[PDB]
Amino acid sequence: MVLSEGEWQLVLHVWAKVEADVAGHGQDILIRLFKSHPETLEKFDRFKHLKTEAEMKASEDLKKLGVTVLTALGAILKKKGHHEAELKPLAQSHATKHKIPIKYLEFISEAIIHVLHSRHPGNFGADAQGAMNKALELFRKDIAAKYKELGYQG
Ligand code: HEM
Repeated sequence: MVLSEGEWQLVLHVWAKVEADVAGHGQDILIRLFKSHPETLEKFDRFKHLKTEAEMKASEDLKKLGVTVLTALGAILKKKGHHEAELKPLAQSHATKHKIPIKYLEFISEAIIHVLHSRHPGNFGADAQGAMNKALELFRKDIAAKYKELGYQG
């Protein structure tokens, strides 16, 4: 697929608001993901013991990972589709070390859209959400193709 410039503008305009507080957005998203799809928590050896949202909110490590995850995603979105290099090491570790199925990337994509929708309603109307969804679908489609070359496709 290919986004237009206008669509990228809508995606990078709401992302600039996320970047004003990357750790808080990273916490919200990861907790929204673990609450909605608890099975995903299991993939995190360091955090699967967390039992409640209060514990999750208090975890320093969880917050640090949230910032790592959003910072990588931001770097990929800022490429505007030219993200082959950035996707290579990401695909290799998620397909070979962590083993994250494509279905779980669809789950965090839903959590990202849920959190932008509640924290940035003014900059995340229907056109901006459709553009963000297209951008994450592009990201998933290119990651799934890399998974396949790497021998995992999950
Ligand atoms: C927006 C999509 C995502 C991005 C951009 C992303 C990015 C990252 C990055 C940059 C790291 C650290 C370096 C490396 O291990 O590659 C990481 C680690 C990891 N990610 Fe992802 N990730 C995403 C989705 C997920 C999903 C959906 C899961 C599980 C449901 C997941 C599981 C993990 C695990 C288990 C680690 C290692 C954590 C630790 O340090 O112990 N990631 N991810």
